[PDB]
Amino acid sequence: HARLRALNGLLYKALTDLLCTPEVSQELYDLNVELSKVSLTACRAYWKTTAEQNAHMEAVLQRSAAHMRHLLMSQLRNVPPIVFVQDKGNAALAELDQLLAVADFGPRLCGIDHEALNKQIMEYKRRKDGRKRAKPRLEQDSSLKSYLSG
Amino acid sequence: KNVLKIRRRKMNHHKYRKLVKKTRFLRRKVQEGRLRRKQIKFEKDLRRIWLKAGLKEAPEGWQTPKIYLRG
Amino acid sequence: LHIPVMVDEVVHCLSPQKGQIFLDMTFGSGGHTKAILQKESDIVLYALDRDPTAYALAEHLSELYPKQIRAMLGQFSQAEALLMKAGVQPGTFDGVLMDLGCSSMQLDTPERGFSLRKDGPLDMRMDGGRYPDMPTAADVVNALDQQALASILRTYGEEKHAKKIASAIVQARSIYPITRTQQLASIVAGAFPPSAIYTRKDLLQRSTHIATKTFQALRIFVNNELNELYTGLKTAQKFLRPGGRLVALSFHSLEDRIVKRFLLGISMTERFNLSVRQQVMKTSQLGSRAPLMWELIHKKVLSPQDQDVQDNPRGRSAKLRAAIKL
RNA sequence: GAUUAACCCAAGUCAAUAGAAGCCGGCGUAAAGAGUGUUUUAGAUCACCCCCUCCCCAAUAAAGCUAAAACUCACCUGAGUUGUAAAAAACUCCAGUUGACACAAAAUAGACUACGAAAGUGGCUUUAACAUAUCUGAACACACAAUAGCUAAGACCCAAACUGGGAUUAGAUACCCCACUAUGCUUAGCCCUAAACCUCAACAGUUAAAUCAACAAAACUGCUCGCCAGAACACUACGAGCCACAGCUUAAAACUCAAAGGACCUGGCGGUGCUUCAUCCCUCUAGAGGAGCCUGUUCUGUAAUCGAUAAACCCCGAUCAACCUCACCACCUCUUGCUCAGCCUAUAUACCGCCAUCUUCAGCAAACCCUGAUGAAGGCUACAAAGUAAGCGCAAGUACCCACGUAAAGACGUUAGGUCAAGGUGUAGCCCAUGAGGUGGCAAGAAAUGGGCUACAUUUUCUACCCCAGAAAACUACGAUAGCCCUUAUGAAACUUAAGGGUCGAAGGUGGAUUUAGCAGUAAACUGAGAGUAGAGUGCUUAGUUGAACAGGGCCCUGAAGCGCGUACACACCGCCCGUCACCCUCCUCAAGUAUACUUUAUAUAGAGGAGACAAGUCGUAACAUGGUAAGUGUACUGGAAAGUGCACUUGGACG
Ligand SMILES: Nc1ncnc2c1ncn2[C@@H]1O[C@H](CSCC[C@H](N)C(=O)O)[C@@H](O)[C@H]1O
Ligand SMILES: [K+]
Ligand SMILES: [Mg+2]
Ligand SMILES: [Mg+2]
Ligand SMILES: [Mg+2]
Ligand SMILES: [Mg+2]
Ligand SMILES: [Mg+2]
Ligand SMILES: [Mg+2]
Repeated sequence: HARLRALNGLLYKALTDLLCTPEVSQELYDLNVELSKVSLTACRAYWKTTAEQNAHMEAVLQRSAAHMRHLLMSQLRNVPPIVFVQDKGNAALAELDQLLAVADFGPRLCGIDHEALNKQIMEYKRRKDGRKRAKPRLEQDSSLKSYLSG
Repeated sequence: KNVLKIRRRKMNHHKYRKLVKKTRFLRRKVQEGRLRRKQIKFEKDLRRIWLKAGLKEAPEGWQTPKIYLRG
Repeated sequence: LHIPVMVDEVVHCLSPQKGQIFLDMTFGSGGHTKAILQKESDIVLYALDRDPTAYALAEHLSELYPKQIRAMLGQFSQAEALLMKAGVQPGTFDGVLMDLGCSSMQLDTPERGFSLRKDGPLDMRMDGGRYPDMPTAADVVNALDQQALASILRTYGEEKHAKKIASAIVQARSIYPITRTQQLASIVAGAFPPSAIYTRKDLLQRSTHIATKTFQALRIFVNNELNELYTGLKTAQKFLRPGGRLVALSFHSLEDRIVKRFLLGISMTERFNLSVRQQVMKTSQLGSRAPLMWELIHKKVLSPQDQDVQDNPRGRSAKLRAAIKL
């Protein structure tokens, strides 16, 4: 568990170093993508999202994922495939807003059940009209008496 | 480890401070009386010393200082 | 004579004047009503109450003032229709006064069974028999289950030992019906060691009977004081003139909480005695109200003086809230 | 307690009291290394052999200096600024930019581990300066000693007890906001405390034995000083000392208890962390919850059973009550009775027998083996590291139509689960009756509730047909298996049961929270048969026909599993513990009035406080879980108190 945590941290550091250096790719270096999270199970990568530029960043990352995995294999050589997850805050909100723009709208007390208790009282009206606990360690045993008896 | 001994000491100290606060005036009066008795006993001891020595009175130019007073 | 508590401040906050409509939903003895009539004689006042004796006192005041004061017998829930038929359907009430608790004539009378000091039937019913089908506290204690009675004492009575007192009451009732107030007091006393009879002390730090809270709980549950009070507040707000003065007196924590949350528009389901740290934690969890309708005459509650406490110890816990409809 | 018996001693026995015997043991967490250094009288041999610590850091004191930031001021511009969970209050010569501008505090370096005796010390420069060529050596001598605090005089950006205001609260206080004071700073004195903790005394030596209670931090030896001798009373009382005056240091005893305590293990628990799950939620279909009726339970009533009765009772024992059944009730009768009697009398909390429940589980219990020093306990890694040959269960096999599915199976264990009314049986009770027999009788609804049936129709109703039809379709519709009446079947007995016909056409108009069931030939709908009865169910069992929709998304709730963490609980958190509370007991301290005393004090009792116990719980929920706001030491202020807050310190808390 802690070993997997350290492995996740190492993967995060390696991916950040690959992102920062220009030797990996001029496109990736120009993007200046920053990673929010890296977690290994396959590997899930989560990068902070800035729409058009976000789509371009996602497309470039998807294109360069294979090269990134190949470069990671040079280092940690047995690296599982890396999955990039775009963190649009709550992605559900972004997708929902996109669909909503796309979509069509057409033309424009007391804390008790007082009633139940009242019913029960009316029903009633109608029908009318400690000790010592011995310690476990002090309990006697007569097995030895029986053994000595015969 | 647990702090049961520390907690007992803390409760004892809290109770003692509360008691002191409740009766600080009576304690102050008792302490003043004790200081008076202390000074009186010290003076009596010095008087006994010079009486056993045979001097009929204290030595010339000697006055017992109030060594037990704040002033 | 239990003088109306802080009646001077009630008069000040209401500020009675000639030709104004003032509704007293808790006429009762009428000391507040008498003081208001003393300040203004031409005021048109409504004296609503559930006790038939209170209605009789209101009719006596009507004998004193034929139409300046208008009597009304009924609960807060009925008060809406009663006033609608009375001739104040458009509302426009210039003032509203709402006391709470037990009337002095109610508490003194042992037949009503409002006090453990004097024996009597375990009635604890503000109604004096206008609706005989209305449950009495004796029927409540004899009928309700252990869990039901425990919940009633825990919520209404603010009782810590509901799980114990309810079981003791059930055990006693299984032997004999609980038909006497003093019998119930003895039963509750037996639920604890005898030394604990007067260990509980009032807010005045004065010894009271241990069963008192229990008694209080039953009273509320007999009269549905919380729900009927909420309905009365809603009906008053519906019938109160814009800019009218609403003055309320609350003798315990639950009714004061209800009144304050109604005035400030707070959700009734919100937790009680919230601290700033608890609010911050709640908002942090919720971080991933209705528009105000009142203007408080007094931001802070008004409490009786120490001398008034000595004169009327029963009114010590009274807290006064004054607001104006917006 | 009596009695029998036995045991020990014995002209004694043994109840009380007293005595007999004494510290070569220890000090991280159990009592105990005291905040620090030095030395004296001395002690030790670690002083000779015998060796190395100037170097480079944040020791200390003084003087001077200032980079970032703040405050203030000024110009310009803006009308708002600040503030919160949301606000209010506050400010509005307020804010932003620029410029000038400190007796305050010392980012980064510092991931360094240095200096100093300890406390402490992290901006720059300069001066002065970091004892001892053997160690040990003090509550008190000598000299220091964080923070808080006191006295006096200054400074005052900021922070800030206290106070005021605003919120929040049922409300006060606190947590939050704002303003502001003591205070943090300087000078000179004082106070002398800490979780002053590396909780490890100083010096010297060793790594060989037995390494070693445990944990912490590998185990020890030599030597010296200090300290401890059950818990609590008690960081207290008295005495003494002190610049201290609600103070600090030293520090008891009486009453009381049989424990208090340290470490660890297992479990329970955590308003415990993480991870992954299921029908837990959403999604699908048809229902229940509204109506009538059937039936069951409950309640009432009656002379009138019993049992089940949260899931795991409620068309349940019953696969079935008009008489019988029947165990109920009333009345009458019998006494070796159908029985080498009898009892459906008590006890399912004595049991067998047969089952429910988790179980829509996969584990259980023996017999060994191994680890921990042979402590409680523990025993898994598949490229395997102490577990295992057998038994039980799952599994496998088998039944039905397959290998799938459904049945069946389903251990141990859980609920003293159900049944003494299937039968048997322990114990207890009845014997002219609690046994046996006969006649007659309940069985009603003012109701509530569970399940089921039929419906509220147009995917319907009626007829034909068994799927190419014709009519009906809202007051002559749909809708009773209900009521009333009359036949018939069975029976000795039928307004009781059932079937049929006639009559009546009622309530109802797809029904709220909530709730049941289903994953495929399933749900849904329709039809037949059987068990049982003389007859009798809308019940049960079973065969068959028609025959779908969703099968995804989640852990907030519920529950489960795994890896963890904590644990003062073990009656296992509805736990425990702490503080609080007029009144009797025991003990200590203690002022009065009067005898002695030299006029105060001494000196002989007696108001009042304190400690413990008592009926004990009430009250607060502070502590133990991240114990609900991490806990605690010191100190200060506020509060009647429960406590709250400020400053520094500690981990005896956690963490990206
Ligand atoms: N729901 C309700 N409707 C009507 N009257 C009510 C009520 N709840 C309480 N009351 C009445 O209100 C009064 C409360 S105490 C009466 C106080 C009175 N104002 C005086 O003069 O002191 C009683 O009369 C009580 O019976
Ligand atoms: K630093
Ligand atoms: Mg104590
Ligand atoms: Mg020395
Ligand atoms: Mg100091
Ligand atoms: Mg200041
Ligand atoms: Mg320190
Ligand atoms: Mg030493």
